[PDB]
Amino acid sequence: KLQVEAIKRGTVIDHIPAQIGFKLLSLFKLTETDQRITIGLNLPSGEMGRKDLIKIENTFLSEDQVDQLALYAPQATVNRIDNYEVVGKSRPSLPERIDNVLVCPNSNCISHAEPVSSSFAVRKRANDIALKCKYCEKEFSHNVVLAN
Amino acid sequence: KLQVEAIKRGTVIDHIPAQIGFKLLSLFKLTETDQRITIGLNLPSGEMGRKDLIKIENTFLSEDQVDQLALYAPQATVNRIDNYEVVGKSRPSLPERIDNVLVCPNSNCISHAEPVSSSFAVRKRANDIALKCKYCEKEFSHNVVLAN
Amino acid sequence: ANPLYQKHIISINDLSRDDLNLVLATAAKLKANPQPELLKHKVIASCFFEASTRTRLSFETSMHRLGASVVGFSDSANTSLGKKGETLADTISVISTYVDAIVMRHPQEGAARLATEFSGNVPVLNAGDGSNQHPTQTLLDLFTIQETQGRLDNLHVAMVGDLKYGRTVHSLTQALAKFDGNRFYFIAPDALAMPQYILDMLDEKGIAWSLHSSIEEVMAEVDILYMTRVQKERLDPSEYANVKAQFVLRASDLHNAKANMKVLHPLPRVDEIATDVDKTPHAWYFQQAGNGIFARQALLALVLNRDLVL
Amino acid sequence: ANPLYQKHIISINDLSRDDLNLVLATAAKLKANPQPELLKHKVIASCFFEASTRTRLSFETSMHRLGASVVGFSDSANTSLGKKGETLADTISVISTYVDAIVMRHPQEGAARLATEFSGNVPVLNAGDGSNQHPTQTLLDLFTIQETQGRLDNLHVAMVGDLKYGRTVHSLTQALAKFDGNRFYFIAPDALAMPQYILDMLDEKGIAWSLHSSIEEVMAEVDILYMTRVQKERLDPSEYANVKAQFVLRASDLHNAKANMKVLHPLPRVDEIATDVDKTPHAWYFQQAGNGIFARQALLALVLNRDLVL
Amino acid sequence: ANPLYQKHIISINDLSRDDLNLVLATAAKLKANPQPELLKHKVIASCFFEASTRTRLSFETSMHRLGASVVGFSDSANTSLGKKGETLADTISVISTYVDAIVMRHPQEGAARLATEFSGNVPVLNAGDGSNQHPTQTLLDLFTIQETQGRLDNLHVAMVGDLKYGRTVHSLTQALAKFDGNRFYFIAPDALAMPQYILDMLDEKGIAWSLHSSIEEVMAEVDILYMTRVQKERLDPSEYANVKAQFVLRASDLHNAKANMKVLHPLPRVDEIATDVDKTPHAWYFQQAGNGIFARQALLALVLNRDLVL
Amino acid sequence: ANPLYQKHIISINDLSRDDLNLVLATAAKLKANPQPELLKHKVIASCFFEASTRTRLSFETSMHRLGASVVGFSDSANTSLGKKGETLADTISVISTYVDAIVMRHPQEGAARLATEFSGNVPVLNAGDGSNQHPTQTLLDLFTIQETQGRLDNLHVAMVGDLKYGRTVHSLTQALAKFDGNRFYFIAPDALAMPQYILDMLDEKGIAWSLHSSIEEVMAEVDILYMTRVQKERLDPSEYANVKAQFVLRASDLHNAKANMKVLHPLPRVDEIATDVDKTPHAWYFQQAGNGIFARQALLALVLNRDLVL
Ligand SMILES: O=c1ccn([C@@H]2O[C@H](COP(=O)(O)OP(=O)(O)OP(=O)(O)O)[C@@H](O)[C@H]2O)c(=O)[nH]1
Ligand SMILES: O=c1ccn([C@@H]2O[C@H](COP(=O)(O)OP(=O)(O)OP(=O)(O)O)[C@@H](O)[C@H]2O)c(=O)[nH]1
Ligand SMILES: Nc1ccn([C@H]2C[C@H](O)[C@@H](COP(=O)(O)OP(=O)(O)OP(=O)(O)O)O2)c(=O)n1
Ligand SMILES: Nc1ccn([C@H]2C[C@H](O)[C@@H](COP(=O)(O)OP(=O)(O)OP(=O)(O)O)O2)c(=O)n1
Ligand SMILES: [Mg+2]
Ligand SMILES: [Mg+2]
Ligand SMILES: [Zn+2]
Ligand SMILES: [Zn+2]
Repeated sequence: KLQVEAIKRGTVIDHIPAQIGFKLLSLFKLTETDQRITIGLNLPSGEMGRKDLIKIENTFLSEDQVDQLALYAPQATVNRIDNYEVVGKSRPSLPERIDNVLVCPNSNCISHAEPVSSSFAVRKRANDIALKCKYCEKEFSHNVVLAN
Repeated sequence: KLQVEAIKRGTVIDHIPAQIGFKLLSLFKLTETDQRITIGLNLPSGEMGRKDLIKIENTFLSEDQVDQLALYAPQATVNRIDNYEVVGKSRPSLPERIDNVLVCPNSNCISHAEPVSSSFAVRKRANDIALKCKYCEKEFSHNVVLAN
Repeated sequence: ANPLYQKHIISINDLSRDDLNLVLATAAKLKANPQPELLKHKVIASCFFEASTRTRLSFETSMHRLGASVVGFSDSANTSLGKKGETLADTISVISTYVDAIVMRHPQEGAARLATEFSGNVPVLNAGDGSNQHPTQTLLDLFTIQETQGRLDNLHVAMVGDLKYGRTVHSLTQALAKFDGNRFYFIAPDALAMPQYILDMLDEKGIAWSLHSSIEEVMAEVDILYMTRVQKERLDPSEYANVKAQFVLRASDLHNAKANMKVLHPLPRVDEIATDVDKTPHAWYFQQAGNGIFARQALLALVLNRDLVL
Repeated sequence: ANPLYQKHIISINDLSRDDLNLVLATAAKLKANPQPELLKHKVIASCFFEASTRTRLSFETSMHRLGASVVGFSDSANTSLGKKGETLADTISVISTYVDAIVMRHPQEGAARLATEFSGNVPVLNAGDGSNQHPTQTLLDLFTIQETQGRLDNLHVAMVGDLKYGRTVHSLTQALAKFDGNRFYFIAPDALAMPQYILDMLDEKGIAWSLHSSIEEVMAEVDILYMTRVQKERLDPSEYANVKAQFVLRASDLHNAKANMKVLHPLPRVDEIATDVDKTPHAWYFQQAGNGIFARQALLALVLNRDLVL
Repeated sequence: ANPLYQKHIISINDLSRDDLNLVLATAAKLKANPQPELLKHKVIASCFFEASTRTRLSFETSMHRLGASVVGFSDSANTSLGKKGETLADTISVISTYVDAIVMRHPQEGAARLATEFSGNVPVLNAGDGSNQHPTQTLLDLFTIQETQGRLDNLHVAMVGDLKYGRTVHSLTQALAKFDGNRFYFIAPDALAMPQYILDMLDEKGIAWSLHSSIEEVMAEVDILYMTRVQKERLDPSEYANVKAQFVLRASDLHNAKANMKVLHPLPRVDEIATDVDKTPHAWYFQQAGNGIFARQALLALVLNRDLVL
Repeated sequence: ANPLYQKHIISINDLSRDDLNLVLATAAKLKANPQPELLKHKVIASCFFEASTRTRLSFETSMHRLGASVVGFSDSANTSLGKKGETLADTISVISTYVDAIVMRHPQEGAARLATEFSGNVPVLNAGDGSNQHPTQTLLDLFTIQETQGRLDNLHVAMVGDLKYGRTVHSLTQALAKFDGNRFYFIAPDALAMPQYILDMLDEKGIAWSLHSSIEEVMAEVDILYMTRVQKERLDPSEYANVKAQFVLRASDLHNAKANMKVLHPLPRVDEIATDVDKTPHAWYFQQAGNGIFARQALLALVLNRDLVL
């Protein structure tokens, strides 16, 4: 029945929203490996209607790595597979910091011209997420940071 | 077999070199669609040892679209699928022109930060491909253009 | 003679609704039927004390389309040194012995008005005086609105961007307020809101206006979307980053737009309007710029030629 | 060693109340008993990528009062080989092989923090990074407040002028909010109001603040009147002419001031404080500037010396 | 209509031998019989984003000789600041609503080509785009050669100087290679040799060329001596001193020159041609410059006037 | 006294192998055991007629590490009274009455040598004279080579980049040629080849050198990989885009590098060395820069002090 068949061992990231799967692959450099990767984009979903799905064999993610998905796929389910068994499920939790992947919206921030990784402090607000740049110390809505 | 199951209708790009599949996805914006997409990366191959594989349902490529693959996946097989059957096979050949995806290496070229699509005439020269910018009229080895 | 013959053109607030209509009607005529020799043997001064390439080329092109000769300069090089202790008064007293009309742009408010007091019988046309007036920009804007909407009354007009410091939106608002039934929507960050004195003027005339945080709130009912530039130099870059989303327009924002709706911008539009808007039938900022030629011709013709143009 | 030994001094946000008290105690001690050879044989880089004569002279004087040697530059838009092309990262990687500490001022926010990532074991002291931090100005301000008021808690502090764009008032407010029972009066044109994120910070700590239209509302209660400069270059000249009235201080405004009350101003003052204030016992902006020497001395001493022999 | 009516003139490589002949034939006609009203009521933009006084005066003079009006500017003042974030695309989209043709010079390669994609039905003529093309220089060069030699085929053409970086010699070589039987001599320091891609093009077409260390080697067989400027700024001054003798011409060098031989130089010639050459019958660089007028008139006429000139 | 006592330091061509060894031995000693009061009461002029921040800071730091005082200037196109008009001769005649030594950098070749003719008994140290000499850069390079390799003879040295215009590679090659058994690899675009006069010098001493198209040809054999910057401003942008490939270094290029191998670069590096090289044990360009302090200290100490108490 499954278009992208079951795997023996590794990680399956399920319940990724449409138009986010490819983004995850890019941002987190998931395809820079020799391990077998199988991907479904715009698959049907009961919970979600439609979804993306990423499988990476013989590869596992730390809780912190799973948490780095929070901003892009808050309802993702990260499945740890072994011997064709789901041996663990987890959901991303909003982490305390987000490194490398975001770009500071302050055009005068030193981060832009320079050999450093972006870094943001994360705090949840009532209707959005506030992201504070390590370098310029300005705090922006996640909606501003993610818009680029 | 088939980790990534057969589709009923659409296009299957087979025999993509390893570490080129994701690049094709990025460059040609292939995932910017609501059609179901399935992908295998680092799959075993009889012909190639390993390969990448991209399936895009209800989507077909012109001969000219197939040719844009030539620089990245010269031995690619582009399969047309209808009612679960392979109806056509094509391999890309060198196009006479490559638009949008390349970046002129001439830093003084007007193409940078102007609202135009990049464009290069393609000229074969025994070994390498020579690429001539539509704008600055400078010609570079394809290795130089692909480097950035 | 026509009502504007030998008149100075300094401020939108000195121009009546009848004057504005007369300029627009003359502009339509010259657009339909060129008169390339109307101002033959006139010499006009193009005096750009402050540089403004787009505005200057537009104006000089207008002079040539009517067959006039042009002399002039562009400074903003002698910005406050080299630029003499010689008064503007003296400069105008001299130049007004040379030419038949003076078109001038200047960094200080009131410069064109001062010029008229030393120009004798030589008319001066204000091409912009600091943050005060820019009446020919307003005239090309009105002409563009009139052409695309069929009228200057009973319109739904949205203005977006730097409403606080935009001399061009202040003037367009004053001009449209000379007509009846117009409805305004002001979309701006709090730090850049339409000034109270403009609001007071509308309230005094019983003209409806409302404030809105985004374009999407009113997209479905606007006939004119007049966008302005937010110059970064006044704002903190982080502040600019935080508010820019609400004064930026892209093609997808236009989904529910009326079929007649036109997007205007006095230019440059670099940040505010995405290039994907350019191909929509709503993009009208370049046509707007083109109409500068006809508005400026009309003005030159009316001021320098006694009889109405046919 | 002391808690500040070999630490970077980048942001007031990184300094605890104890840190601040330690710098201030050390500044008082050096002011009473100078140690002109404490930093003998140390070489300190004075790196003003952005020119700031007053701040640079103050800092370099502090270096010499402790006996240290100084090398450095102050940069217009140009100095030499590497810059324009080479990264700040590489510039710091090099200079940090030369010197025992780097004092740096830079036009981009975050520049000092980035420097810490390339300076190895060389401490970086932020003399100003764009509109972000200026922690040593804040330390000299706090030292002056503590010296004149005898405390940093339970104060009535008025802040007047451009509260929106003043990085020094933001930082001073954050620092004072590390202490207890302080109450704030903000007196600013609506266009230059203290930012909401500062107000939110104060609200979360239950620190009282209120807005006022003029300093006379609160003069009788004020312990510290902290004036800032209006960044008039951001403002329209007419607007700047309209605001300045409620934010200009004269000697007559001080008639019901408490005996202990001091007027502070990070300088330059040009319009904000009339020269007639200078003679009153309340004028303390020059003494404040002189205190920069002791606050900056204390910082260099603490960062570069393990133990405070007094 | 004539083959070049309403065509853009961007690159020598887009112009056929027939096009080149047509321009030259038109140039000869206008030289023999002026048509001072041919472009009456046309307005042409002279857009010198990069300043070039000699080229601009030449072009504007050509516009006036056909009776056209001119508007324009010359920058190289706003070199990379002040010069806006406004795209060249937008500038051209605007200017193309004003004028009937755009003549432009720009420091970036491809600028004129980009212009054509935003100019609508307004033709653009390339007055030079960085190190890429300068087709009207090549057209005046070819006209001058044709006039003095009676033909553009079977010539012995020497090119001397900076063959590596001279856009003008690259283009003249490409143009002459569209004709038959031409023989090239390239005299240049090794560091400044004619690029391989030009050599490959000649080999592909079976065209003979040879390299020579000095002018004297071939003086007796050349019909055209085309000298170019060696700009010092690329070379070390000591290096410049060491090679300059081989690309410098003086009257005594001409002893064995053919009677028909002409010396050409796109100018300025300050170092390369000694003033004692000026009075020889071989000096033809000023006449060459004069022919710029007729070549540029011919182009403007062909592009803007439907019918061939008689 | 020591052989360098009161000697001018102008050219690597004036320094024998023994001289070089003495500076290097002295630098090692001061690095191990600093003498912060050796030059107490000396005043040294830091005269940067040509600005060079990195070199100036390095030199002035060296002066302070020996306890000397410093006066000086760094000159854009302008400083003050005399210059522009007065001769370098007169400028030196004056300054040499003030100070105990002059360190000078200047845009014209020979400027330091001329200074020695007017400085009386005041030693001149050349910090760079146009495209001629930069002997203290060469001394710090040699010191770094000797410190990392344990010797200056029997080395395999690759030089990569702009070998034609790099005064520092020319000087380093001359200096290394004073030692025995060294072998050179030159990796450069044909347009930027090591000059013939350098190759002739090596040939006359029977010193082996060979050209290579890429560093991979010789990586396994290399002891020192000395990278230089490409003077891209001399090159056409397209040409510069075409060359850089074979002359850009990344971490992956170092896979078969010997354990002892160091990458050196006089800096700034911008394009030549990828930041990923920085973490490898081979990256030594920052340590190299730090060594400038000891080489420059050794020079000042030897020139200004008769006897090396260690
Ligand atoms: O491992 C998988 C999972 C799912 N799919 C494909 O995705 C679609 C859904 O298959 P699911 O198995 O995920 O259904 P579901 O009810 O569990 O969905 P959720 O609410 O949890 O989101 C089906 O079309 C299936 O073929 C795979 O191809 N492979
Ligand atoms: O549609 C496909 C094709 C192939 N694969 C997977 O790829 C691997 C190879 O399966 P193949 O079917 O491609 O074998 P092949 O001999 O035809 O390979 P080529 O030489 O043509 O390159 C197998 O592991 C298979 O499961 C899919 O998952 N889906
Ligand atoms: N050997 C396996 C087992 C599971 N999976 C995938 C299929 C699902 O996409 C995901 C989770 O498996 P479940 O059996 O738990 O599917 P559920 O729908 O029941 O779990 P959920 O509620 O999280 O959707 O892992 C897999 O690729 N290979
Ligand atoms: N309904 C189908 C049928 C085929 N395919 C895929 C499988 C192969 O990866 C590719 C080509 O199908 P073939 O059956 O032709 O496989 P071959 O190995 O025979 O062809 P080739 O020699 O080109 O590899 O298309 C598919 O996705 N869905
Ligand atoms: Mg499920
Ligand atoms: Mg197969
Ligand atoms: Zn930031
Ligand atoms: Zn290009």
